[PDB]
Amino acid sequence: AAHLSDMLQQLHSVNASKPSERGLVRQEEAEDPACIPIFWVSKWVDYSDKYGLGYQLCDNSVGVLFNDSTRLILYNDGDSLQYIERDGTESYLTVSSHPNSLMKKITLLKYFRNYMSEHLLKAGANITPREGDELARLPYLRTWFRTRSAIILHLSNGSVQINFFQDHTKLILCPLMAAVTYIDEKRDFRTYRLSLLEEYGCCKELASRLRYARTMVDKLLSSRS
Amino acid sequence: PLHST
Repeated sequence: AAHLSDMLQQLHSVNASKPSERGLVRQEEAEDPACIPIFWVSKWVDYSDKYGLGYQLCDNSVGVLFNDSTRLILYNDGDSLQYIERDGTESYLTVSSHPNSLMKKITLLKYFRNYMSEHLLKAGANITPREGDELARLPYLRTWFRTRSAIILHLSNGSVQINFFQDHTKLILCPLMAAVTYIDEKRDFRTYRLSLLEEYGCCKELASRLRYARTMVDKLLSSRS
Repeated sequence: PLHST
């Protein structure tokens, strides 16, 4: 909510600057590879009719947002878990500890994990994420929704990812860095500081996707509240 | 789409 309103302001500001109408567009001068995200969604699978939405983060951790609004996350060590209930209660445990209260959901999570590992490509596989406190909280998927053109994924660290179905382009927006990472059709990745994009401008494709992004963040804030 | 690429 705090991070989302900040994201909305940052997007309203860049779009208000009409970055694609600059007489001298200099997109490259808005890049800042130091702002590369730590986390993004590399895979997802929509089983919402029965169980929920499963996903994998670029660090090979997996998570599930169950239909009952709980979330279960399995770290990339294959054993550490974080469970978040609908009221917000979080717990840390291990699969190997055999938690009686969670074996069904662990089994479902493992089903999701095996589906994605065998069938799906890893988004951003050509990217080494930024170095953070590898030591600090793994985010979880706070909410998601689909439109006819994209899937919108909102992470608990405030990031918002939008994957476009038609051309496989993707945006990863981070309100903490006020940055956007754009993955184009050719899977080339560029990270921009939004404030620099306002000075230097950008191409019509990125400008259009950023207008769409503002609309989706607007929808995210409205549904939350 | 029911799943990513």
